[PDB]
Amino acid sequence: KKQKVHALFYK
Amino acid sequence: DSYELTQPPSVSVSPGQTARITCSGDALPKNYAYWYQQKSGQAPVLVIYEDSKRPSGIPERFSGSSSGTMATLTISGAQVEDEADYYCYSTDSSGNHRVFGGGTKLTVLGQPKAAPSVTLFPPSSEELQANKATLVCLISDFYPGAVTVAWKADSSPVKAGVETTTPSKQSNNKYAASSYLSLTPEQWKSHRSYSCQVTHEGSTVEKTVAPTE
Amino acid sequence: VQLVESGGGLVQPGRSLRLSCAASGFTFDDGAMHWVRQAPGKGLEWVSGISWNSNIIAYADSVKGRFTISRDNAKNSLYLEMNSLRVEDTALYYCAKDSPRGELPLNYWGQGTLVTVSSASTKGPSVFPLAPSSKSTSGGTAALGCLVKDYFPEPVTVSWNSGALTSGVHTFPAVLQSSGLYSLSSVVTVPSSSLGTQTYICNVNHKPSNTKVDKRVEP
Repeated sequence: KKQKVHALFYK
Repeated sequence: DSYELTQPPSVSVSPGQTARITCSGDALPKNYAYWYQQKSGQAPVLVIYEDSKRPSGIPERFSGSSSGTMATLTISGAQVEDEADYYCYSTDSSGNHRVFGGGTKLTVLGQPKAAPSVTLFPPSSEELQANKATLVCLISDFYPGAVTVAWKADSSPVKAGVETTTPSKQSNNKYAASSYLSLTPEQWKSHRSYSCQVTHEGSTVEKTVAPTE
Repeated sequence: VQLVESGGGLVQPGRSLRLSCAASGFTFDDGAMHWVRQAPGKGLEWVSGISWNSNIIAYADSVKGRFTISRDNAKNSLYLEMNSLRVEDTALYYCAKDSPRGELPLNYWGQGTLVTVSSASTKGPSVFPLAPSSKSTSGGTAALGCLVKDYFPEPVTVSWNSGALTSGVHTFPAVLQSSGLYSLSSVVTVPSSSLGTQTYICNVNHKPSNTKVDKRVEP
């Protein structure tokens, strides 16, 4: 898909 | 500067018409766009997420799309309560940057468009006697409330010494702004003229003053 | 559900502040929390964020090495330690929270706390007349005014003819200069025929510095 804007905080 | 999302500074729509606000960004093909609405004196509110999804409580007239390097917020059948600043928000693929666009002032027109009244004052004799010089460009009664200001010394653009306010709403719902150019008395007396150029809705008015006046 | 910020204030460049954000009414989910700032009249800027367990932290390039975010869920609090403050850090600072899994980012916002970074000291304004002329004259009316230059802090008030003149008066919002000092202008539109007969005096009050100025404005 596309990356969500705060993805890094949920990895 | 950093990774950038580019929005038009201002969009105006008549009530019932469709408003479109664009957001261009190189990473948009691979990263979702999000949109926030911010009314004067209030915190922002999320209105579109993941390019096209609407949170609960957001009217169906709001929609979003993204194609290539451009995301668009569409408000179909704009209502007066939709007047606000809108911001797009996204990240680059590396996740190094989370950035907002510069914002778009959406005016839902509630009165006729109105060109600004512009008055430019030269440095006063009193200020020169204090070894200072300020040119004063006063801009009032414009609508919608978006303007840009540029200055010239003779025919040449000048940016040094320029301070300009953001537009503020007047009691009559039109807008006001001001711009100041600080110079030394020698600089003022050495040029044939100085000019303030005020642009509103694509229309630029130039006012000029001269030390020999 | 509520987010309430505090800790903002006035400091000189190079000094420090610690912002806090108290959260109420939230259950214990994985939503990340964030600081977002906005300078007066300008756009939003993401500053810093922190995961639910504080394991993941990030900063805007503009504040990296100067700001430190932290979070203590036991006190329902979020913090921002701001060191080596710069004038351009001046802004309203919002705390914000994501919905779970970051599906709705910045779903919840506070009201903001104001941070002002300034090297300015208390100073009364210099006031200069803005004389009416043929160039500020049209349609039977002329514009004249007063320039209120280089004061700190806000606010100033301006009247004309000791309050007897109110019609046609427009006092503009102040500009904040690079010096850290403010300036504003007040103008009045009057009949051009009155320029040779009616005296115009602006009365400027800057109570913070205990200064008052009366300036006659002549053609």
